[PDB]
Amino acid sequence: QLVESGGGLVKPGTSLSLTCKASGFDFSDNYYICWVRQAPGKGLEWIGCIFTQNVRTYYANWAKGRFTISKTSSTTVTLQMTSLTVADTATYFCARFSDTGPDYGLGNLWGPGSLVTV
Amino acid sequence: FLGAAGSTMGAASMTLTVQARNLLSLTVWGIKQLQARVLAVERYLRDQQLLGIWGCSGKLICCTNVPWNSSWSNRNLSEIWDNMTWLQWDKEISNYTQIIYGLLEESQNQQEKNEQD
Amino acid sequence: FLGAAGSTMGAASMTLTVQARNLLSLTVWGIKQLQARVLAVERYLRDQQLLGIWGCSGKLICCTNVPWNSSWSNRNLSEIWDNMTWLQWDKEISNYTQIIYGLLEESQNQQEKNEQD
Amino acid sequence: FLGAAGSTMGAASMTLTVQARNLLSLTVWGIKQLQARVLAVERYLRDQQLLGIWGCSGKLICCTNVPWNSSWSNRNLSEIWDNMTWLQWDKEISNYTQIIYGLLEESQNQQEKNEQD
Amino acid sequence: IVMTQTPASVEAAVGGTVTIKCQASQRIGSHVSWYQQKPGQRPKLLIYGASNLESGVPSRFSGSGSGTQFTLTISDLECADAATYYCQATYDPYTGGSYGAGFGGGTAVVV
Amino acid sequence: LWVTVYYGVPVWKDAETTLFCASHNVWATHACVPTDPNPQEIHLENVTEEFNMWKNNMVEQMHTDIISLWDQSLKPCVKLTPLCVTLQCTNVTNNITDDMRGELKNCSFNMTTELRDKKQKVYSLFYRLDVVQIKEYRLINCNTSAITQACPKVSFEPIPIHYCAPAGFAILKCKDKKFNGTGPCPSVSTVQCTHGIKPVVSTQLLLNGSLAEEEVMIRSENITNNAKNILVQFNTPVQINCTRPNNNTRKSIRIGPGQAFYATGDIIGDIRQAHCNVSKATWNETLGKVVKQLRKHFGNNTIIRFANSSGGDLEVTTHSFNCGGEFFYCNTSGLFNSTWIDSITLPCRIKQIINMWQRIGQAMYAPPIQGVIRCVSNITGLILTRDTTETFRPGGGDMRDNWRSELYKYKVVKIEPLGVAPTRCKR
Ligand SMILES: *[C@@H]1O[C@H](CO)[C@@H](O[C@@H]2O[C@H](CO)[C@@H](O[C@@H]3O[C@H](CO)[C@@H](O)[C@H](O)[C@@H]3O)[C@H](O)[C@H]2NC(C)=O)[C@H](O)[C@H]1NC(C)=O
Ligand SMILES: *[C@@H]1O[C@H](CO)[C@@H](O[C@@H]2O[C@H](CO)[C@@H](O)[C@H](O)[C@H]2NC(C)=O)[C@H](O)[C@H]1NC(C)=O
Ligand SMILES: *[C@@H]1O[C@H](CO)[C@@H](O[C@@H]2O[C@H](CO)[C@@H](O)[C@H](O)[C@H]2NC(C)=O)[C@H](O)[C@H]1NC(C)=O
Ligand SMILES: *[C@@H]1O[C@H](CO)[C@@H](O[C@@H]2O[C@H](CO)[C@@H](O)[C@H](O)[C@H]2NC(C)=O)[C@H](O)[C@H]1NC(C)=O
Ligand SMILES: *[C@@H]1O[C@H](CO)[C@@H](O[C@@H]2O[C@H](CO)[C@@H](O)[C@H](O)[C@H]2NC(C)=O)[C@H](O)[C@H]1NC(C)=O
Ligand SMILES: *[C@@H]1O[C@H](CO)[C@@H](O[C@@H]2O[C@H](CO)[C@@H](O)[C@H](O)[C@H]2NC(C)=O)[C@H](O)[C@H]1NC(C)=O
Ligand SMILES: *[C@@H]1O[C@H](CO)[C@@H](O[C@@H]2O[C@H](CO)[C@@H](O)[C@H](O)[C@H]2NC(C)=O)[C@H](O)[C@H]1NC(C)=O
Ligand SMILES: *[C@@H]1O[C@H](CO)[C@@H](O)[C@H](O)[C@H]1NC(C)=O
Ligand SMILES: *[C@@H]1O[C@H](CO)[C@@H](O)[C@H](O)[C@H]1NC(C)=O
Ligand SMILES: *[C@@H]1O[C@H](CO)[C@@H](O)[C@H](O)[C@H]1NC(C)=O
Ligand SMILES: *[C@@H]1O[C@H](CO)[C@@H](O)[C@H](O)[C@H]1NC(C)=O
Ligand SMILES: *[C@@H]1O[C@H](CO)[C@@H](O)[C@H](O)[C@H]1NC(C)=O
Ligand SMILES: *[C@@H]1O[C@H](CO)[C@@H](O)[C@H](O)[C@H]1NC(C)=O
Ligand SMILES: *[C@@H]1O[C@H](CO)[C@@H](O)[C@H](O)[C@H]1NC(C)=O
Ligand SMILES: *[C@@H]1O[C@H](CO)[C@@H](O)[C@H](O)[C@H]1NC(C)=O
Ligand SMILES: *[C@@H]1O[C@H](CO)[C@@H](O)[C@H](O)[C@H]1NC(C)=O
Repeated sequence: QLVESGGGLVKPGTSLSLTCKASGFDFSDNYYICWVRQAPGKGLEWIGCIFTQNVRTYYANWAKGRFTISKTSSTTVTLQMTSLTVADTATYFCARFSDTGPDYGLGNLWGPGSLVTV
Repeated sequence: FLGAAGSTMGAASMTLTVQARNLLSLTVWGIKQLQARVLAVERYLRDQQLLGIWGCSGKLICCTNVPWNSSWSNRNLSEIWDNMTWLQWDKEISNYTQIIYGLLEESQNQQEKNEQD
Repeated sequence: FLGAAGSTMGAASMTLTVQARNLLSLTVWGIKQLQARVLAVERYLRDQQLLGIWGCSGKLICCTNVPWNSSWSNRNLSEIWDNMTWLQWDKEISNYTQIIYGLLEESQNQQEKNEQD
Repeated sequence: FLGAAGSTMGAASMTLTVQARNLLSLTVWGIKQLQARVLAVERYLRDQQLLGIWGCSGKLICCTNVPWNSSWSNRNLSEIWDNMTWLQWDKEISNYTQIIYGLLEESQNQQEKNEQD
Repeated sequence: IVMTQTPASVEAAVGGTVTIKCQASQRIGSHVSWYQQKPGQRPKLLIYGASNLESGVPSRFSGSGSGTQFTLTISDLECADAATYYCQATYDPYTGGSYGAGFGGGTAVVV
Repeated sequence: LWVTVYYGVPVWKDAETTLFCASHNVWATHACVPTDPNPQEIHLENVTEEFNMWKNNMVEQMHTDIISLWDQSLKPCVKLTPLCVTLQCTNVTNNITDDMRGELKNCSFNMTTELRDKKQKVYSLFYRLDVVQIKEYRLINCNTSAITQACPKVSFEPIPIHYCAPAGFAILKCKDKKFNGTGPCPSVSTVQCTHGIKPVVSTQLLLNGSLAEEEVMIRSENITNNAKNILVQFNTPVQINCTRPNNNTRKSIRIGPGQAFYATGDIIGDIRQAHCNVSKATWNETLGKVVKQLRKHFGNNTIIRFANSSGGDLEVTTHSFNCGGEFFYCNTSGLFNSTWIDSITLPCRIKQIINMWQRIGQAMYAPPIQGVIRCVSNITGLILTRDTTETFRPGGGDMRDNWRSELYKYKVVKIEPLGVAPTRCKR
């Protein structure tokens, strides 16, 4: 149901806003939406997360000052890159982490992702 | 300023200068401050008196003349200094505190003084 | 917890760990407790300060650099340590306390420090 | 009882036994005395705690393991001990107090203990 | 800011068993999830916490762990069930939040 | 091996000590230790510790100190004993709406002047909730307790305070999202002082507190035991706008040498009823979240019904709201009216004779405030009680259950720096 967009080939030194939407869902529920990166040939890397009822965010230390996360429409979120370099070429995914017991660990809804090439 | 943050006794024994300093550091909220200051002083002095009587004054680490009695523990030093949190250790031998302290006092009064004069 | 119970100075000098510990150990009966706690602390610290300045800190028995002046007594050590109660002794030389204490301070400041630096 | 009366650091370092003792020495003028006694005790103990942690307890003069960093002064010992009033000296290097004190604590905890055990 | 993974690469015969292991730099209770990523695809969730499978996940997948030591056992390996497996800390011991907070892995499981 | 003594060991045990206040207002006191502008928080890696908000003695200290301050601050004020006189009193009808008929009365009486041999005839407009019919009226509590007016210069604003441990002690904070009232949590940090807590006094709806960060939290002892209160902490605020629309004036009446009574004066403009406006859509979403979380303990298909209130006195059945120094008792019905399987206007009453922490034996008179009051607050949580279908309704109780909602994160411990371990060394 999560669908990423805003990707494509961009030039080094620019900024970039990626977005995704939840088709069929309002985000006004107990959810975390997280952005995860995967450069080709590499494993999955955490960028940061947004809690949607109360907008609060958390970031990977490496991402601080490079990425910001925000919510816009009730059904959409965005990831904004403050600058891009060639090392940031990667697949980007948004995913929803649902509520189980003491843990919002139900990372079972992932979008297909989108590619960003720099 | 506290340790025992996953810090086993070996590592924990090296942070003693921090925890050792935060021990001293007529309205409703007036008289209470006076009472609280007196309490902080009282606790500080009680610990200093024990270090004094055992000959550990001025030290963070103090080796003494009291041998370790095996009835006090079920572990090797190679097990506790590397695997146990200071906090866990203190709980495990808490019921022997008064034994050790009495032995430490005798180990000074007699062994280092009555027998040295 | 007190001695001097027929205990001559020799024997009495060995019980010092007990007497040394019982020194520290807005209603009508409220404010009085606060005042009493402060008094107990004050006395404790005054004695510790004297031991500190004389170089006797941390010890129950302290030999110093001040020679005994015969003008202070009319007895041999062989007479007082075996026949006199600590309490009797303290009364007999009470009028020289301030002399001895001043000498003890000089015996440190100069002899163990200004002359050692 | 105070010095720094034209007394340069050399001479001033010898009068320490006097200044070191005058540190400890529900009506309107009732509660105030209780509060004042508590304050006097508090200051005394804070200085004693620092001497303890630096290994200077029981001493008036304490040589340590911290080297003098030349960034802390613009004078030779031959100039300050003979020409400067203790009071002038303390003002001239007052902004380095916290540096020196932190170094003094490490110079004990590690150098005299963690490395000696 | 918590997980590391160590096996790197493992090969097995069809019908065999492999295991992989992760460690946490900080104690995180039972808060470790596991993922299966096939080449060219978004990842699939296999495990919620150290001991709980997601419905739809074959019973041949199982695991356990606590504190800082976590493992995944994959038995009865099916032919061509090749994937990269990952660990995620779902608990952040510093901020107190309980959400995916640090991810890592790489197993190259080939059958 | 030999005994080695270590000093400054990082060991702590549970403890109860008094706490310091750190930070003219009735509670602020202005005799607190200035706070640290750059306070430290020290994270403890690999530390799991047990907290219990229902047995937390910090709650008891907040309660005891705030009550003691209430009296220390309001004790040296003018007594109103001379007003316990038969009053002659009739209804205010000159310019009122229907909602206010019988709400205000124009009372007049014979009272002491600066000289004890002379009397004056004075009047004041009283709220219905402050008088008892014997046209002859008595003030409420002239048959129960002495009434003292609050000093007009004293502010009742809930200015926050911080609690600080004495040296030798520390406060542990549970930094754990989704942590309920009791049990161990894996995320602990050490602080010397607490976050600032506003001494807000209210019933039924908790105002201007902290918010939950991930989900609405439902904290209670037992849950299944319906004799206990449920504290519900919202993760989002609900904004509530309260007003007292009448433009009031006040009079200063000497009641003898050195003292004066603050009487109400005349009303400027028309007379309307006080009320609070709760945003409607916001309130509906907020309860939907509360319900989804309540179901975790009652069943996924269990009906959750919200009722207005139990029967009882104003302190129980209405919302208690103190703003500007004025005391409001709001209807709080229509907010809790659903089964779960614009703005809401809450009519509100005003009362000047207050019996609060000391339920009997003492009363305080709230002097009038001139002009018009508008007050905007954050609803941060609910106090609920419980009765196929579960029924919940607004509750109340002593203030301790409201104040503990800001202290559930803290525990007081003592430091025990001296201890031993076996080593391969000897003296
Ligand atoms: C919840 O928090 C809000 C925000 O702090 C509190 O509102 C504040 O209430 C005070 C007292 O009524 C207002 O102060 C007064 O302002 C007028 C001028 O408009 C002045 O003449 C008075 O002497 C007094 O200083 C303050 O302005 C107001 N703040 C805002 C932003 O409106 C509210 O009272 C708290 N809720 C509860 C129940 O305590
Ligand atoms: C009280 O005084 C008597 C003597 O007047 C002490 O009795 C003697 O004590 C010594 C040991 O120091 C023994 O060797 C003698 O045999 C005892 N004399 C007799 C007649 O028994 C007595 O010890 C003193 N009390 C205390 C507590 O020291
Ligand atoms: C005040 O300062 C004067 C100098 O400016 C000091 O006087 C000299 O002291 C030394 C001993 O340290 C003597 O040898 C000199 O002969 C003195 N000079 C003169 C002109 O007499 C004086 O001692 C200082 N005061 C104090 C108390 O130290
Ligand atoms: C919390 O516990 C973990 C182990 O359960 C500690 O992590 C190890 O620390 C040692 C150093 O003492 C390293 O050599 C290991 O590589 C670490 N393990 C892992 C998986 O990274 C951790 O240090 C403890 N926390 C603290 C503050 O001591
Ligand atoms: C009601 O809640 C809002 C949201 O938490 C409060 O506004 C925030 O206040 C903090 C400072 O404490 C600021 O850093 C945020 O930027 C503010 N956020 C927004 C959206 O304004 C507001 O102060 C609360 N009102 C009351 C009376 O407590
Ligand atoms: C409570 O009062 C606030 C203002 O203090 C109201 O919010 C404002 O509404 C107007 C439109 O009428 C907007 O232009 C302002 O920008 C809003 N201000 C803020 C801070 O949001 C709010 O609607 C009132 N609530 C209720 C239930 O009546
Ligand atoms: C809770 O709501 C019910 C239903 O409205 C109240 O019962 C009656 O409500 C009508 C108005 O619709 C009043 O005119 C009656 O006087 C109410 N009955 C009684 C016995 O008072 C009920 O009172 C409400 N409870 C509370 C505490 O507000
Ligand atoms: C109250 O009564 C007085 C006369 O004693 C009158 O002047 C005043 O207008 C009345 N006030 C109201 C609100 O009726
Ligand atoms: C005052 O209020 C009572 C109660 O509603 C009513 O019976 C009485 O008639 C009213 N008096 C006047 C003058 O309106
Ligand atoms: C004041 O006292 C007189 C005594 O004759 C009485 O008639 C009158 O009603 C009283 N007035 C008030 C307002 O109580
Ligand atoms: C005061 O009068 C009211 C009349 O309703 C009564 O209920 C109350 O009990 C009385 N107070 C006392 C202390 O008797
Ligand atoms: C709080 O959580 C613990 C488990 O960590 C559980 O045993 C306890 O019952 C919970 N409290 C309530 C009121 O349900
Ligand atoms: C409540 O809403 C009404 C309109 O329905 C408005 O006239 C009134 O002023 C509002 N009150 C407050 C306190 O916002
Ligand atoms: C609240 O208002 C309703 C009218 O909708 C009324 O019937 C009820 O008695 C009022 N409740 C309280 C506690 O004042
Ligand atoms: C509760 O809802 C009914 C409609 O189902 C409405 O008639 C009633 O007035 C509401 N109660 C309150 C207190 O608003
Ligand atoms: C409030 O929730 C109920 C279901 O419990 C729904 O029928 C109603 O339309 C909702 N109202 C608003 C304003 O969202």
